[PDB]
Amino acid sequence: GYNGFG
Amino acid sequence: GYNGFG
Amino acid sequence: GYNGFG
Amino acid sequence: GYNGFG
Amino acid sequence: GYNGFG
Amino acid sequence: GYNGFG
Amino acid sequence: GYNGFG
Amino acid sequence: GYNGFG
Amino acid sequence: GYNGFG
Amino acid sequence: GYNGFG
Repeated sequence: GYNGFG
Repeated sequence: GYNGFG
Repeated sequence: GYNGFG
Repeated sequence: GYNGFG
Repeated sequence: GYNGFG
Repeated sequence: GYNGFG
Repeated sequence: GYNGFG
Repeated sequence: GYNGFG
Repeated sequence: GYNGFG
Repeated sequence: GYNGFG
């Protein structure tokens, strides 16, 4: 998955 | 999935 | 500013 | 996965 | 500023 | 995986 | 500024 | 994996 | 500034 | 500045 921050 | 922040 | 990707 | 920060 | 990728 | 920081 | 990649 | 810091 | 890659 | 790679 992708998180811009976390 | 995708989260701009998290 | 903030961009989750850009 | 990808995290911009972590 | 902040970019998760760029 | 990838973390910009960790 | 901060870029997770660049 | 890859960590920009650790 | 900070870049996880560059 | 800081670059994880360059």
